[PDB]
Amino acid sequence: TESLDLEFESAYRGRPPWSIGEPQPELAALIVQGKFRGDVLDVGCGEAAISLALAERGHTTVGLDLSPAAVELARHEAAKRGLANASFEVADASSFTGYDGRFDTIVDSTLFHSMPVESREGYLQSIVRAAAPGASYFVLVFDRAAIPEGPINAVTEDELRAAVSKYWIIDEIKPARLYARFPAGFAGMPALLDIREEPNGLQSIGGWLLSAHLG
Ligand SMILES: Nc1ncnc2c1ncn2[C@@H]1O[C@H](CSCC[C@H](N)C(=O)O)[C@@H](O)[C@H]1O
Ligand SMILES: O=c1[nH]cc(O)c2ccccc12
Ligand code: NA
Ligand code: NA
Ligand code: NA
Repeated sequence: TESLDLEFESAYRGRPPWSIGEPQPELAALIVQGKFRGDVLDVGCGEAAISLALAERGHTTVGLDLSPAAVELARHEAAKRGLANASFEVADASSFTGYDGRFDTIVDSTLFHSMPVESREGYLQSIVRAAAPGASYFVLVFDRAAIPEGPINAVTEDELRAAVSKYWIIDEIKPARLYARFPAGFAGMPALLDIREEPNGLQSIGGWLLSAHLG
């Protein structure tokens, strides 16, 4: 068995490197292409920068996270922005109900590798249950070539395709960057991970961007 529940709750209570204060750039590029339609589910939402950006762009949004501290943070930023159309709830992405056929777009911003491999089927069944016909699904996930076997369940391209294609029609899988703001000396000196330094004091690690739709 494995569980990261306590770690995520502690990180949110205190800032997490992944809470970059904006949607992940790879996902913001899909938003500007018009790929996010209707009601949006931000699954494993964390502080929910992408929900909040979509709720500013006319969408009704729902963010789900297993961490109560993440949900508090997302609600607190929605309050600062006066955003009545963004809502958040504590829920397990691998086993949630209450949204049958609701969402036209479901976005997984780095939740995928944050649950055990054995929870993926339940998670994929749960988001399909919450999806309206023809819904789009976008996943940003770490690459197993960058993140090893351990607490994080990063994926190879073939592994990701095999898991998701059982439930969705895949349109594209391509290499992507996952951005973060890491502390100085993160993962050692020399570093044990390949962390790319980016402009604006950000960093990135290799991943995959998957685009799919309900068949
Ligand atoms: N089973 C599960 N159900 C729901 N959320 C989960 C979960 N397992 C992990 N999470 C959440 O998945 C998130 C991964 S970190 C990414 C958070 C956010 N999407 C962003 O891009 O900033 C965490 O907030 C963690 O609490
Ligand atoms: O899941 C993660 N754990 C710890 C990190 O610092 C991190 C940084 C970026 C993205 C994801 C993660
Ligand atoms: Na939009
Ligand atoms: Na988890
Ligand atoms: Na690219």
